[PDB]
Amino acid sequence: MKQYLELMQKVLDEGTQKNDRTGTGTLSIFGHQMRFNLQDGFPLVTTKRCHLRSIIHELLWFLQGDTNIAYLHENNVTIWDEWADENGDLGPVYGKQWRAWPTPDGRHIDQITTVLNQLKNDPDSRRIIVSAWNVGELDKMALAPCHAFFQFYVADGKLSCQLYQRSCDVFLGLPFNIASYALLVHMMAQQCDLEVGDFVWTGGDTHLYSNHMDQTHLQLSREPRPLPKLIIKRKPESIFDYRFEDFEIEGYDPHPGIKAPVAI
Amino acid sequence: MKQYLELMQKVLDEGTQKNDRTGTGTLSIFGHQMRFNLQDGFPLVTTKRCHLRSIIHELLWFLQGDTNIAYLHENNVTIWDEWADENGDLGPVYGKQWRAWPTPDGRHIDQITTVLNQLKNDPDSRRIIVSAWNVGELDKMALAPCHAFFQFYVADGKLSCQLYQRSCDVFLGLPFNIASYALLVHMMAQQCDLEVGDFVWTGGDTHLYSNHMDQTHLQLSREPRPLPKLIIKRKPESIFDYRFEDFEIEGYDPHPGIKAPVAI
Repeated sequence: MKQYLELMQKVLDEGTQKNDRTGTGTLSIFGHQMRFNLQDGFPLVTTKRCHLRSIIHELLWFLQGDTNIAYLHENNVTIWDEWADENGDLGPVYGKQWRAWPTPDGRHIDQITTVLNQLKNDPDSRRIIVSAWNVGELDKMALAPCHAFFQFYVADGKLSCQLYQRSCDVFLGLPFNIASYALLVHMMAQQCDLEVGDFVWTGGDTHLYSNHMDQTHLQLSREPRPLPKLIIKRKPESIFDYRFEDFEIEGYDPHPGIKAPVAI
Repeated sequence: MKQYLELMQKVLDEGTQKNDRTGTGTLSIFGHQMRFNLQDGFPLVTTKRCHLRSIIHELLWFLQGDTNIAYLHENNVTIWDEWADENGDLGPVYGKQWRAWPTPDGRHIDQITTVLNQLKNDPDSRRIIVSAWNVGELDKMALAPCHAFFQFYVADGKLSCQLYQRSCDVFLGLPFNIASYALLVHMMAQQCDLEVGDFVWTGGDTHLYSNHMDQTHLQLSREPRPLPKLIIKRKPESIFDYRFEDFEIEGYDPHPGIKAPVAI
């Protein structure tokens, strides 16, 4: 996509040499923002083929709130395997915070239900927020959330969403991160009888791994194709009742997939 | 400032009609970002005179962690009076979350100390964050934090900071919000033997009150003046030991102050 390739070129042009936790080098900038008007089309990178099978399953899994990988494994989705203990547990990552944020007085707060009813009843609200950044829970999480916080907004019958991503692997992570939140906006808008607005992406440490440079140069040589279209085949009775088969992408005509590795 | 006036013009040009909680109308956009290189100068709006007395005191107060207004009242700082109960209490707003975030297992987490030692010991970290968005505490707060979350970053000997502001009164609030976080970056950088980098400002619902339109038109007719310079007159032994008298702004040559009202 235009905004995505522009981001990539910026990191290349202006990124500073910066290592990660493992000592793996990157080029890095701090602070960036992009906006995707969801009525333009579904914001799935076209300059390489991006599979959403794992993304759809992960989102349904987040929404279900159980942080054991069993459901992912049921579906041969392996993207959390690296972090899971011998019982398939991750600690209180994403879904737990979304559906059951623990409080000092022993309650568990369902932020997704909170937001849904806020959007229905008080759409002007400036405090329609879901946070995964539960400070007292960070140590027990397999890792700290990269998608830390998101805020919704309603104007002119349209649902918008802004995501704060503290750390962004531009090559490997970002195409998927955009798709995941774009999907969630569509689902929430459907459930609230709203049209889709903008997905606003905001990054903290926004970086290209040095060992993704070959791939970055290749992808930059490619022209974006028309955005595809998201089809929700059925209207479920709630945000928690979506199924994998409910989602179809039409008119996706990507350039070929591009593999990129990780260090250990 | 250039970035600030550009923001104001954007809200004017592209903002949609949007009411607040009281029913007071605004023009609103969702999602914006600005970057202030702090080595350029201290980012205090020059197109109207902006007093920092209250801002400095409020920041020291945040850092002290006690959410009773007594210290503010000691100094005739009245900016929290509207929210405080008959005992001067606000509930677990800003300072409490910064210095003593309560956990389910009965601990209180000092996020400011956490960040300071992270900056000193692991400056590459992509998870150097302070959050005020404590979901289980929102109801007891006099109001939900507008400055929800901030992240720090270190590259090339320079400390940067990004603030996520869920709700922004562009006229009345924003000049002060920028100054407050800009000051904090200077203080933290001093304590970590770092230079100052960028202050990256990110907004959610970013709005101009309709009854600030006269003022907005006036301020837009004015040319920004050279940025002033922040002087820290003394190096305290820690981030918690700053005093009001430690701070001086030099070379501030603003256009005249512009009053703007609030509805009730």
